[PDB]
Amino acid sequence: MENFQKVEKIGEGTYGVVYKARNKLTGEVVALKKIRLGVPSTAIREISLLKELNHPNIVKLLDVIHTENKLYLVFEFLHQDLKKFMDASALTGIPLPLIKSYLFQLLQGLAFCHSHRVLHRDLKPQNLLINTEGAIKLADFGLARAFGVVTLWYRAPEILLGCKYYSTAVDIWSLGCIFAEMVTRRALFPGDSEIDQLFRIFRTLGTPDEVVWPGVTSMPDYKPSFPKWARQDFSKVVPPLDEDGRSLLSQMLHYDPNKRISAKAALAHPFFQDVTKPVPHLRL
Ligand SMILES: C[C@@H](O)[C@@H](C)Oc1nc(Nc2ccc([S@](=N)(=O)C3CC3)cc2)ncc1C(F)(F)F
Repeated sequence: MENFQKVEKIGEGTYGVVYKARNKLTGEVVALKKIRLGVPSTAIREISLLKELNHPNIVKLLDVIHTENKLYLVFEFLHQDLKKFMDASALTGIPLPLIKSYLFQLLQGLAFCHSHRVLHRDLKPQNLLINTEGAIKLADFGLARAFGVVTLWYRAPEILLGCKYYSTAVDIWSLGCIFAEMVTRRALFPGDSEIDQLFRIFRTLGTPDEVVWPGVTSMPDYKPSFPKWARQDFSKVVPPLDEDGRSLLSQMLHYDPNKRISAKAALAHPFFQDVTKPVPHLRL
């Protein structure tokens, strides 16, 4: 930490504060994450795992600094998060080819994490990072299980209904909501509490039953008393997404995590037949 000059705070989350910083020796510009708390021996090994987990679409973890009984993670710096890019692109929308590129690339990262049994668990526009060359990368995970107002908007229903051992399918759910948001320019499920989140999901997708989701009615926080809403058609939920986009989105948004599409199969969905890598117009 002596080795870095902080340039500016660029974020804050569950696990710490993030600064853009410069290596005082070598002039490298990095993102420096100070982990909020001795460090436990099992976060140390979980972090060692992450350092090896490298992929073009995963933010690179450069160095792990466990000194004076604090933890710092030194990451490559990316110049913009997708939340800011979405906000900046609100008048016209992000062009479809660019949405499709990003969704393709994020599935590719997720496919890689998931083959390694690593889950993100908290995907959101603020955790997705872009560059001037047209890449997008997932950031700020492995953190979730390594260590043990929060946004709920991208939370899978199994998590809101009290499932303790959830699967990679929670990340596909999240990425689904995000896809929809890029296309409509509105948040799909903008909840402000756990039950508001769950009921906004229930009014759009319909209240889940044993028919759409076997097991649902015995989950910890399921209540027979939940209201009964009817599902809406995706034609109403995500115009102007074409039928291929909607076909894919419905598969990412299946109630039953085991029916929900995997990242690897999503990469083969007909939606990505004509995928290309456009260059975004970034104002930095
Ligand atoms: C994942 C999450 O924590 C962001 C803050 O983290 C990271 N962020 C970046 N770059 C970054 C750059 C610009 C912006 S900005 N808000 O669009 C603009 C100043 C307003 C945001 C983030 N680079 C690496 C990381 C990471 F640490 F994850 F490696």
